Amino acid sequence: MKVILLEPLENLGDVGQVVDVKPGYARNYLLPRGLAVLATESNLKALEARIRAQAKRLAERKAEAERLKEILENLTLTIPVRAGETKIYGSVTAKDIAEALSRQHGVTIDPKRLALEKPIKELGEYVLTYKPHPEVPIQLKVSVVAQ
Amino acid sequence: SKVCEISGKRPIVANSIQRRGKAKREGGVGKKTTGISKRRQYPNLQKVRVRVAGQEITFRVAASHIPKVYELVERAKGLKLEGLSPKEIKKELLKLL
RNA sequence: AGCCGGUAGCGGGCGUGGAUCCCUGGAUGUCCGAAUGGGGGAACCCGGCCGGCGGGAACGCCGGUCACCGCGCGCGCGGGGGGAACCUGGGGAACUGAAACAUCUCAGUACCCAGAGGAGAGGAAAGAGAAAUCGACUCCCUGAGUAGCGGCGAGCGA
RNA sequence: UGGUUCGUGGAGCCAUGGGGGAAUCUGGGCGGACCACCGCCUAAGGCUAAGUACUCCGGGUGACCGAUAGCGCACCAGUAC
RNA sequence: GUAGGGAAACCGAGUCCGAACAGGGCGCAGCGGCCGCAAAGUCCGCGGCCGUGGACCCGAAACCGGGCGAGCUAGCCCUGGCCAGGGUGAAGCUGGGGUGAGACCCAGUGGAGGCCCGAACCGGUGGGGGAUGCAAACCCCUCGGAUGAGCUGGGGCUAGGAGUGAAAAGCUAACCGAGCCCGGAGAUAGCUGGUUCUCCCCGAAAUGACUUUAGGGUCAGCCUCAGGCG
RNA sequence: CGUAGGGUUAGGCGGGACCUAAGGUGAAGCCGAAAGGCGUAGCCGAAGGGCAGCCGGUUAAUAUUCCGGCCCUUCCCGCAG
RNA sequence: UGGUGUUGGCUCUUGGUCGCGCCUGCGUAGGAUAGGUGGGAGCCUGUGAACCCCCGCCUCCGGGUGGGGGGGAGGCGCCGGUGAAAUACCACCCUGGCGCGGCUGGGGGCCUAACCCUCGGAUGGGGGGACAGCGCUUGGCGGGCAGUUUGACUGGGGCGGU
RNA sequence: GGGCCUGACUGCGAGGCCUGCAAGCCGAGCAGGGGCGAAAGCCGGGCCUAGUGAACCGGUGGUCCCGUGUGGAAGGGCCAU
Ligand SMILES: [Mg+2]
Ligand SMILES: [Mg+2]
Ligand SMILES: [Mg+2]
Ligand SMILES: [Mg+2]
Ligand SMILES: [Mg+2]
Ligand SMILES: [Mg+2]
Ligand SMILES: [Mg+2]
Ligand SMILES: [Mg+2]
Ligand SMILES: [Mg+2]
Ligand SMILES: [Mg+2]
Ligand SMILES: [Mg+2]
Ligand SMILES: [Mg+2]
Ligand SMILES: [Mg+2]
Ligand SMILES: [Mg+2]
Ligand SMILES: [Mg+2]
Ligand SMILES: [Mg+2]
Ligand SMILES: [Mg+2]
Ligand SMILES: [Mg+2]
Ligand SMILES: [Mg+2]
Ligand SMILES: [Mg+2]
Ligand SMILES: [Mg+2]
Ligand SMILES: [Mg+2]
Ligand SMILES: [Mg+2]
Ligand SMILES: [Mg+2]
Ligand SMILES: [Mg+2]
Ligand SMILES: [Mg+2]
Ligand SMILES: [Mg+2]
Ligand SMILES: [Mg+2]
Ligand SMILES: [Mg+2]
Ligand SMILES: [Mg+2]
Ligand SMILES: [Mg+2]
Ligand SMILES: [Mg+2]
Ligand SMILES: [Mg+2]
Ligand SMILES: [Mg+2]
Ligand SMILES: [Mg+2]
Ligand SMILES: [Mg+2]
Ligand SMILES: [Mg+2]
Ligand SMILES: [Mg+2]
Ligand SMILES: [Mg+2]
Ligand SMILES: [Mg+2]
Ligand SMILES: [Mg+2]
Ligand SMILES: [Mg+2]
Ligand SMILES: [Mg+2]
Ligand SMILES: [Mg+2]
Ligand SMILES: [Mg+2]
Ligand SMILES: [Mg+2]
Ligand SMILES: [Mg+2]
Ligand SMILES: [Mg+2]
Ligand SMILES: [Mg+2]
Ligand SMILES: [Mg+2]
Ligand SMILES: [Mg+2]
Ligand SMILES: [Mg+2]
Ligand SMILES: [Mg+2]
Ligand SMILES: [Mg+2]
Ligand SMILES: [Mg+2]
Ligand SMILES: [Mg+2]
Ligand SMILES: [Mg+2]
Ligand SMILES: [Mg+2]
Ligand SMILES: [Mg+2]
Ligand SMILES: [Mg+2]
Ligand SMILES: [Mg+2]
Ligand SMILES: [Mg+2]
Ligand SMILES: [Mg+2]
Ligand SMILES: [Mg+2]
Ligand SMILES: [Mg+2]
Ligand SMILES: [Mg+2]
Ligand SMILES: [Mg+2]
Ligand SMILES: [Mg+2]
Ligand SMILES: [Mg+2]
Ligand SMILES: [Mg+2]
Ligand SMILES: [Mg+2]
Ligand SMILES: [Mg+2]
Ligand SMILES: [Mg+2]
Ligand SMILES: [Mg+2]
Ligand SMILES: [Mg+2]
Ligand SMILES: [Mg+2]
Ligand SMILES: [Mg+2]
Ligand SMILES: [Mg+2]
Ligand SMILES: [Mg+2]
Ligand SMILES: [Mg+2]
Ligand SMILES: [Mg+2]
Ligand SMILES: [Mg+2]
Ligand SMILES: [Mg+2]
Ligand SMILES: [Mg+2]
Ligand SMILES: [Mg+2]
Ligand SMILES: [Mg+2]
Ligand SMILES: [Mg+2]
Ligand SMILES: [Mg+2]
Ligand SMILES: [Mg+2]
Ligand SMILES: [Mg+2]
Ligand SMILES: [Mg+2]
Ligand SMILES: [Mg+2]
Ligand SMILES: [Mg+2]
Ligand SMILES: [Mg+2]
Ligand SMILES: [Mg+2]
Ligand SMILES: [Mg+2]
Ligand SMILES: [Mg+2]
Ligand SMILES: [Mg+2]
Ligand SMILES: [Mg+2]
Ligand SMILES: [Mg+2]
Ligand SMILES: [Mg+2]
Ligand SMILES: [Mg+2]
Ligand SMILES: [Mg+2]
Ligand SMILES: [Mg+2]
Ligand SMILES: [Mg+2]
Ligand SMILES: [Mg+2]
Ligand SMILES: [Mg+2]
Ligand SMILES: [Mg+2]
Ligand SMILES: [Mg+2]
Ligand SMILES: [Mg+2]
Ligand SMILES: [Mg+2]
Ligand SMILES: [Mg+2]
Ligand SMILES: [Mg+2]
Ligand SMILES: [Mg+2]
Ligand SMILES: [Mg+2]
Ligand SMILES: [Mg+2]
Ligand SMILES: [Mg+2]
Ligand SMILES: [Mg+2]
Ligand SMILES: [Mg+2]
Ligand SMILES: [Mg+2]
Ligand SMILES: [Mg+2]
Ligand SMILES: [Mg+2]
Ligand SMILES: [Mg+2]
Ligand SMILES: [Mg+2]
Ligand SMILES: [Mg+2]
Ligand SMILES: [Mg+2]
Ligand SMILES: [Mg+2]
Ligand SMILES: [Mg+2]
Ligand SMILES: [Mg+2]
Ligand SMILES: [Mg+2]
Ligand SMILES: [Mg+2]
Ligand SMILES: [Mg+2]
Ligand SMILES: [Mg+2]
Ligand SMILES: [Mg+2]
Ligand SMILES: [Mg+2]
Ligand SMILES: [Mg+2]
Ligand SMILES: [Mg+2]
Ligand SMILES: [Mg+2]
Ligand SMILES: [Mg+2]
Ligand SMILES: [Mg+2]
Ligand SMILES: [Mg+2]
Ligand SMILES: [Mg+2]
Ligand SMILES: [Mg+2]
Ligand SMILES: [Mg+2]
Ligand SMILES: [Mg+2]
Ligand SMILES: [Mg+2]
Ligand SMILES: [Mg+2]
Ligand SMILES: [Mg+2]
Ligand SMILES: [Mg+2]
Ligand SMILES: [Mg+2]
Ligand SMILES: [Mg+2]
Ligand SMILES: [Mg+2]
Ligand SMILES: [Mg+2]
Ligand SMILES: [Mg+2]
Ligand SMILES: [Mg+2]
Ligand SMILES: [Mg+2]
Ligand SMILES: [Mg+2]
Ligand SMILES: [Mg+2]
Ligand SMILES: [Mg+2]
Ligand SMILES: [Mg+2]
Ligand SMILES: [Mg+2]
Ligand SMILES: [Mg+2]
Ligand SMILES: [Mg+2]
Ligand SMILES: [Mg+2]
Ligand SMILES: [Mg+2]
Ligand SMILES: [Mg+2]
Ligand SMILES: [Mg+2]
Ligand SMILES: [Mg+2]
Ligand SMILES: [Mg+2]
Ligand SMILES: [Mg+2]
Ligand SMILES: [Mg+2]
Ligand SMILES: [Mg+2]
Ligand SMILES: [Mg+2]
Ligand SMILES: [Mg+2]
Ligand SMILES: [Mg+2]
Ligand SMILES: [Mg+2]
Ligand SMILES: [Mg+2]
Ligand SMILES: [Mg+2]
Ligand SMILES: [Mg+2]
Ligand SMILES: [Mg+2]
Ligand SMILES: [Mg+2]
Ligand SMILES: [Mg+2]
Ligand SMILES: [Mg+2]
Ligand SMILES: [Mg+2]
Ligand SMILES: [Mg+2]
Ligand SMILES: [Mg+2]
Ligand SMILES: [Mg+2]
Ligand SMILES: [Mg+2]
Ligand SMILES: [Mg+2]
Ligand SMILES: [Mg+2]
Ligand SMILES: [Mg+2]
Ligand SMILES: [Mg+2]
Ligand SMILES: [Mg+2]
Ligand SMILES: [Mg+2]
Ligand SMILES: [Mg+2]
Ligand SMILES: [Mg+2]
Ligand SMILES: [Mg+2]
Ligand SMILES: [Mg+2]
Ligand SMILES: [Mg+2]
Ligand SMILES: [Mg+2]
Ligand SMILES: [Mg+2]
Ligand SMILES: [Mg+2]
Ligand SMILES: [Mg+2]
Ligand SMILES: [Mg+2]
Ligand SMILES: [Mg+2]
Ligand SMILES: [Mg+2]
Ligand SMILES: [Mg+2]
Ligand SMILES: [Mg+2]
Ligand SMILES: [Mg+2]
Ligand SMILES: [Mg+2]
Ligand SMILES: [Mg+2]
Ligand SMILES: [Mg+2]
Ligand SMILES: [Mg+2]
Ligand SMILES: [Mg+2]
Ligand SMILES: [Mg+2]
Ligand SMILES: [Mg+2]
Ligand SMILES: [Mg+2]
Ligand SMILES: [Mg+2]
Ligand SMILES: [Mg+2]
Ligand SMILES: [Mg+2]
Ligand SMILES: [Mg+2]
Ligand SMILES: [Mg+2]
Ligand SMILES: [Mg+2]
Ligand SMILES: [Mg+2]
Ligand SMILES: [Mg+2]
Ligand SMILES: [Mg+2]
Ligand SMILES: [Mg+2]
Ligand SMILES: [Mg+2]
Ligand SMILES: [Mg+2]
Ligand SMILES: [Mg+2]
Ligand SMILES: [Mg+2]
Ligand SMILES: [Mg+2]
Repeated sequence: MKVILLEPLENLGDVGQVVDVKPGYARNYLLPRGLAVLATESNLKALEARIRAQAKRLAERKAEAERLKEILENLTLTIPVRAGETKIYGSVTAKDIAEALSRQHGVTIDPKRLALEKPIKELGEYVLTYKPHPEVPIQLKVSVVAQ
Repeated sequence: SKVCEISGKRPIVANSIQRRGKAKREGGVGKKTTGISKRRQYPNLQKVRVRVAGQEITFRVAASHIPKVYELVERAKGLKLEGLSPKEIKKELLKLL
């Protein structure tokens, strides 16, 4: 008897997979405990239309992030600070870069996503990955400068 | 030993035909009937308990039509069944037949 | 143009201003009965609720209303029981016949039960069966005691 | 197992209590095992007058009875008993 | 009906068996001077007899179906009632005796028991009577039980291949080895009985063969009528 | 016996407007081709439980019923505690 | 009482079957232990050679085959001895065996959730448990019951005889 | 007693015996292909009379007659047992 697993069960199959088991197993264990649903043709489309819709929201992330990988990687965030020789008196944070990428260049950005543990305490030209979506990591060139 | 609530399968009357002899096809003289008496053949009636709208509903159903019960439950997902009694849920289930 | 049934009599009345009487509709219709407020040994008993009557609160009477089940969004529509045979469906004998008897016959008859109606069933081809064909179903005639079935017996019979 | 003329017969067809268990016309069922060929027909939803049956009832008519007959009852009979 | 023969294919005044052109089986056929007329055959009436049906009529013992009965009787269940009087005198108890203590013995008290005698009541042993009875089971005398497995009132349940039975196949409404009613039904009866005006002619058989046959049948024999032959 | 006329008087007697017994019926529930079979509660079910009237007089015919004497029960309303 | 439906889970263990690793194959003759038909006139070695010895396995008593170490580059065929077929190498399959898997047949054990019993509590706990019950089907026992049968002749019938 | 042999024939069959039926019995002759005999001829089991069993149902060999729209097949028929 074909069923659609609602959960991944050991040596049975992965959630949402169509497996074949014995009638009594499905009727007196799986279906009563919510572990699987009858692989009827009706909800076999319900499975299909989730496989379909979930792939749609995901490829929309990988093609909205791509447009955000075009704006960045094709510009530079110049950041003016007060600096002595090379060490900065303050510090430039990811929050600073975000609030900097706001007013300048127009793009608002999520600070918590940027890859930067400690605040930048020296001048220079940095390459900071953004990661708005895995496998789509945006390399941002940010130039810390003085005055 | 009664009526399938899904199919309407009913106890039917059958003859029990006792035969002796070698069949003509086996090269024998032929089959002889040493007795014919009525008997009943029953549906393979079984209990199927399922939960619908929180309540527990029992069907008396021939084995042949056991999946037809679970279908009626799926078809009952789109019904305003909440708060009804089991006797009322059953009537709604069978109405969908 | 007589009349107050059969039914005369007693004692009283009615009708050409149309009686009696015949037809149609309406009103009244105790109690029991599917009987259905509840109970019950049918035609009896005993209640709730609302309204009325009596001096009426206790008591009693009058009118209304109150069973169960099904269906539909507490309220509605429906159901119940009956009917001479006729009909369909669900069950279903035996004597008898076979000059014994068991298969077979009697017979899907008698009968029980459910349901139906003035009829019931059936009915618009997943038909027939050889006609290069017919064209729902029902019913009658015929086909035909044919084809066949059958302890290939008795018989059964498209 | 039943139905049919068919009583297991070469036993198809129609129905179905049990088990198994499809397809959507290039699908399917049938023409008496079965196979091929050639034809016929569209199952698994429902309804449908009329022609047919009966006679509690009403009328008409008898080479039907005439009170031991004719209905069990011509009469206060499904009564008396 | 006009064509038959063959299991059939098939052939046809023929056909089948067969190698046969053999032989055999089964088949094939009007009067007068065209018409009458007689005729295949067929239709209808009428009569005899046969088949089917209850089939000449009356009659079982039985079998089956559906109901109706435990107001009789059997058992159980519930709830009430009844059993004069007398006799016997268990256990226990107490006192006395006894013993180391006891067992146990004796008296008194006591009031047990499918105990005894005997009415009511329940029975029905032997005899007589009765025998178209007073009575479809009674009467007289006698006799059994009578605190028990006792009797009994009322209210209930169990039924027909079923009940109930301290068991007799007893009883289940005055006949129970399978109740009663209605139905199948006009069961069936190779058996018994019965079968209705008159006259006239003829006129048997009771044998043989075969038969789950022997007092029943089929055929033959014997009777009768019609046609024909002579 | 025939005809006719008359005769049966209840809060307390018996039954019911109370209770339950076997048993019957039977919401819930279970079972059976149909008919129907069961079924805890509940209901019905008495000669068992419960519950207040004795004595005398009177009629041709009734009397714990009518009457007389002396008693008693329940229900309703009111008063007081 | 077998099969099967209601009837499921895990494991162990034997059985059967395919998938895969595979390894196994003994005459006269012939290197030696030749499974068979093809492909075959070459493959092989830093994917370290001729061979030294420790390890299982296969031993028809020759060995064969698998590791490991040393050493660390040559070895077998084509030819011919040779037999019915004759050799390095690469496929298909054959024998039999083993291991991982399918998929099932039995068996043993355990589980729980169908099903059954039960518990003032019940979408639950407890016990039994895929058994039992029940449906279809197979064979069997079966006067508990049912329908019947149980011949004739005959100095009556029975018995005997026929 | 011996020799050669298979007539212990196939296809029929005039005519009869017996006889309730159904059976039982005897059979010359014609044809086919034979055996023996020089031949005439005999030969269709056995000197004769008992040594047997109707139907139905089925087996086997042959036949190639039927074959459920058609070709086949299933299954029948016929001859023999
Ligand atoms: Mg059977
Ligand atoms: Mg056969
Ligand atoms: Mg055959
Ligand atoms: Mg037969
Ligand atoms: Mg069940
Ligand atoms: Mg279940
Ligand atoms: Mg089925
Ligand atoms: Mg199935
Ligand atoms: Mg009058
Ligand atoms: Mg007057
Ligand atoms: Mg007058
Ligand atoms: Mg007028
Ligand atoms: Mg009127
Ligand atoms: Mg009134
Ligand atoms: Mg009424
Ligand atoms: Mg009423
Ligand atoms: Mg009532
Ligand atoms: Mg009022
Ligand atoms: Mg008032
Ligand atoms: Mg009123
Ligand atoms: Mg009222
Ligand atoms: Mg009704
Ligand atoms: Mg009706
Ligand atoms: Mg009606
Ligand atoms: Mg019918
Ligand atoms: Mg019905
Ligand atoms: Mg029937
Ligand atoms: Mg009927
Ligand atoms: Mg019966
Ligand atoms: Mg019979
Ligand atoms: Mg008869
Ligand atoms: Mg007859
Ligand atoms: Mg008859
Ligand atoms: Mg008979
Ligand atoms: Mg007879
Ligand atoms: Mg008899
Ligand atoms: Mg019979
Ligand atoms: Mg019949
Ligand atoms: Mg009738
Ligand atoms: Mg009409
Ligand atoms: Mg109709
Ligand atoms: Mg249509
Ligand atoms: Mg004809
Ligand atoms: Mg018939
Ligand atoms: Mg006809
Ligand atoms: Mg079938
Ligand atoms: Mg049949
Ligand atoms: Mg046949
Ligand atoms: Mg058939
Ligand atoms: Mg059949
Ligand atoms: Mg079918
Ligand atoms: Mg079916
Ligand atoms: Mg098509
Ligand atoms: Mg197709
Ligand atoms: Mg079909
Ligand atoms: Mg077919
Ligand atoms: Mg057809
Ligand atoms: Mg055909
Ligand atoms: Mg068709
Ligand atoms: Mg269609
Ligand atoms: Mg219709
Ligand atoms: Mg019309
Ligand atoms: Mg109509
Ligand atoms: Mg009509
Ligand atoms: Mg008419
Ligand atoms: Mg009339
Ligand atoms: Mg007359
Ligand atoms: Mg007259
Ligand atoms: Mg008279
Ligand atoms: Mg009369
Ligand atoms: Mg007279
Ligand atoms: Mg009348
Ligand atoms: Mg009369
Ligand atoms: Mg009369
Ligand atoms: Mg009278
Ligand atoms: Mg012929
Ligand atoms: Mg001839
Ligand atoms: Mg021939
Ligand atoms: Mg001739
Ligand atoms: Mg003429
Ligand atoms: Mg004529
Ligand atoms: Mg005759
Ligand atoms: Mg008749
Ligand atoms: Mg008659
Ligand atoms: Mg007659
Ligand atoms: Mg009988
Ligand atoms: Mg009998
Ligand atoms: Mg009987
Ligand atoms: Mg009866
Ligand atoms: Mg009694
Ligand atoms: Mg009694
Ligand atoms: Mg008592
Ligand atoms: Mg007592
Ligand atoms: Mg008592
Ligand atoms: Mg006493
Ligand atoms: Mg005494
Ligand atoms: Mg005494
Ligand atoms: Mg006493
Ligand atoms: Mg004393
Ligand atoms: Mg004492
Ligand atoms: Mg003492
Ligand atoms: Mg004493
Ligand atoms: Mg005493
Ligand atoms: Mg004393
Ligand atoms: Mg005693
Ligand atoms: Mg005594
Ligand atoms: Mg005594
Ligand atoms: Mg007394
Ligand atoms: Mg007594
Ligand atoms: Mg007495
Ligand atoms: Mg007595
Ligand atoms: Mg007695
Ligand atoms: Mg006596
Ligand atoms: Mg005496
Ligand atoms: Mg006596
Ligand atoms: Mg004397
Ligand atoms: Mg006497
Ligand atoms: Mg005497
Ligand atoms: Mg007597
Ligand atoms: Mg006496
Ligand atoms: Mg006496
Ligand atoms: Mg005495
Ligand atoms: Mg005495
Ligand atoms: Mg005594
Ligand atoms: Mg005594
Ligand atoms: Mg006494
Ligand atoms: Mg005593
Ligand atoms: Mg007692
Ligand atoms: Mg009593
Ligand atoms: Mg009693
Ligand atoms: Mg009583
Ligand atoms: Mg009883
Ligand atoms: Mg009873
Ligand atoms: Mg009864
Ligand atoms: Mg009986
Ligand atoms: Mg009976
Ligand atoms: Mg018996
Ligand atoms: Mg009995
Ligand atoms: Mg007794
Ligand atoms: Mg009676
Ligand atoms: Mg009696
Ligand atoms: Mg008696
Ligand atoms: Mg009798
Ligand atoms: Mg009897
Ligand atoms: Mg009987
Ligand atoms: Mg009786
Ligand atoms: Mg009746
Ligand atoms: Mg009859
Ligand atoms: Mg009779
Ligand atoms: Mg008879
Ligand atoms: Mg006569
Ligand atoms: Mg004479
Ligand atoms: Mg004779
Ligand atoms: Mg004979
Ligand atoms: Mg004989
Ligand atoms: Mg004889
Ligand atoms: Mg005899
Ligand atoms: Mg004799
Ligand atoms: Mg006889
Ligand atoms: Mg004769
Ligand atoms: Mg003569
Ligand atoms: Mg004659
Ligand atoms: Mg003559
Ligand atoms: Mg008087
Ligand atoms: Mg007076
Ligand atoms: Mg008073
Ligand atoms: Mg009272
Ligand atoms: Mg009251
Ligand atoms: Mg009451
Ligand atoms: Mg009560
Ligand atoms: Mg109910
Ligand atoms: Mg009941
Ligand atoms: Mg009860
Ligand atoms: Mg009450
Ligand atoms: Mg009461
Ligand atoms: Mg009382
Ligand atoms: Mg009382
Ligand atoms: Mg009282
Ligand atoms: Mg008093
Ligand atoms: Mg007076
Ligand atoms: Mg008096
Ligand atoms: Mg009085
Ligand atoms: Mg007073
Ligand atoms: Mg106060
Ligand atoms: Mg079994
Ligand atoms: Mg199973
Ligand atoms: Mg366990
Ligand atoms: Mg557990
Ligand atoms: Mg459990
Ligand atoms: Mg356990
Ligand atoms: Mg099982
Ligand atoms: Mg089976
Ligand atoms: Mg069996
Ligand atoms: Mg036996
Ligand atoms: Mg017997
Ligand atoms: Mg019989
Ligand atoms: Mg016999
Ligand atoms: Mg016998
Ligand atoms: Mg016999
Ligand atoms: Mg005899
Ligand atoms: Mg003798
Ligand atoms: Mg003699
Ligand atoms: Mg003698
Ligand atoms: Mg004699
Ligand atoms: Mg003998
Ligand atoms: Mg010689
Ligand atoms: Mg010789
Ligand atoms: Mg020679
Ligand atoms: Mg002759
Ligand atoms: Mg003869
Ligand atoms: Mg002879
Ligand atoms: Mg012979
Ligand atoms: Mg010759
Ligand atoms: Mg010759
Ligand atoms: Mg010659
Ligand atoms: Mg010669
Ligand atoms: Mg010659
Ligand atoms: Mg000759
Ligand atoms: Mg000889
Ligand atoms: Mg000789
Ligand atoms: Mg001889
Ligand atoms: Mg024979
Ligand atoms: Mg026969
Ligand atoms: Mg035959
Ligand atoms: Mg043949
Ligand atoms: Mg042919
Ligand atoms: Mg054909
Ligand atoms: Mg072909
Ligand atoms: Mg042909
Ligand atoms: Mg062929
Ligand atoms: Mg053939
Ligand atoms: Mg023959």
